[PDB]
Amino acid sequence: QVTLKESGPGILKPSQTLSLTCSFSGFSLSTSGMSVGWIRQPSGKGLEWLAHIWWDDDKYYNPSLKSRLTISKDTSRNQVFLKITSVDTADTATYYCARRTTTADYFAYWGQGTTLTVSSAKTTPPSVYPLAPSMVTLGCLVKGYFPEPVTVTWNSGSLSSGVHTFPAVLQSDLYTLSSSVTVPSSTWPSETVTCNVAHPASSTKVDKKIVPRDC
Amino acid sequence: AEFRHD
Amino acid sequence: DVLMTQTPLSLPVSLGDQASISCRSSQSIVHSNGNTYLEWYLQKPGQSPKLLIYKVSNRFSGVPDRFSGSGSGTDFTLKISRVEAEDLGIYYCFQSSHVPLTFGAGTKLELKGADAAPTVSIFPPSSEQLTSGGASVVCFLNNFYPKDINVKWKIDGSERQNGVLNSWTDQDSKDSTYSMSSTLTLTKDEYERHNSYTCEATHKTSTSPIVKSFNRNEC
Repeated sequence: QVTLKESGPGILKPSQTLSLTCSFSGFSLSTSGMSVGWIRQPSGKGLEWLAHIWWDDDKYYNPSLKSRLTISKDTSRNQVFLKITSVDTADTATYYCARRTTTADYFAYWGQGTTLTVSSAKTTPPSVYPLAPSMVTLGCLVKGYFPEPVTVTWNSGSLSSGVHTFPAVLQSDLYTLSSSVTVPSSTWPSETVTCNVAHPASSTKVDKKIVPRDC
Repeated sequence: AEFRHD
Repeated sequence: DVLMTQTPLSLPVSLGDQASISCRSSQSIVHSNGNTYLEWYLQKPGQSPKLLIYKVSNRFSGVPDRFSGSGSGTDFTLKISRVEAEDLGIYYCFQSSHVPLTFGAGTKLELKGADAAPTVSIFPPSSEQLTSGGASVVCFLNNFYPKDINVKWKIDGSERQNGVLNSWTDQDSKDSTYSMSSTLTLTKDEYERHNSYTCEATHKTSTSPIVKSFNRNEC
């Protein structure tokens, strides 16, 4: 079967060199007409073609990355490599390798991708803050953590309905998100509501009980 | 610049 | 470079209806060999993109016949008949005639739902955060449809553009609504220069804005 499998370093600091590997099986780059390309996707954003290599060593590059890209292959080992020098935050993306052939001239086969984060951030626990107000909406703000992810639950998981936990966004190299929960006004504050926030990378777990605001 | 399509 | 412009970027549909996606190349993508190398890919959540159509109108093997490509010159169209839930995701056109190879920005095929005004809630900075010199003001705009919405922060009645970050949830798989958070981050010093804070939402469900406010001095 035709398969492609990307691997990479997972995380790099700005200025470092990215070395990606595409290990394939089910075909050979010694076979006439064979080619492999690299395509990336910043999260929540679109696809960008980067580079391409053919069985006879012809290589094509996207000018948008200038002299930063180098594609190569080891047909003996069934591998294609992509090197990107001087990485910066904009190189944060999922990287895919994909095959085309002269007789099947389209990207029919893709790998699952390898995800890369480029950041100078250090591991940092979140600051967790209460968001206090027929139905009532409460929340918790989870601010200034790195790396992803955090997990947020409400009442240790017993409150699962009516919850919106929003995607994290970057603020000065650190992540922030909030979670909201909506419950009947008859259950709060008469009954407690607590947000539980775990950030595995920093070895932290915090509970924040929500109490009513005055303004 | 054209891409390869043999 | 060839720019590939897709329309629309968001496409709500009822199940079983037909969806039509437009893709226009900024210049000819007819290769010297005579073929037009326009491909369509579908990326479902958490998955790699998958091939649907090649050379404008040729269906890749295994692709349901409800997917069909057509076009002429520089104008291309992907048609998806009798839309099923499994068809939801992001569709990309792609030209491979010219280097660099280029994709369209992607069109998200999404579901239609019943109109619903957002439920809007505003929250002042917590005392815990203020102790540390920071002041985040949070506004939730929850469970609304359709997708488009205009959110403004006002401080002492005047619009505030700087320091605002927004986040959106994926369309809800149950009620097909959207939710968003808007967060205004200030220093405590900045926060203490004003008293009235307002989150204002305008949505097609009403000609009147939804306005939620608090006064700092009452907190």
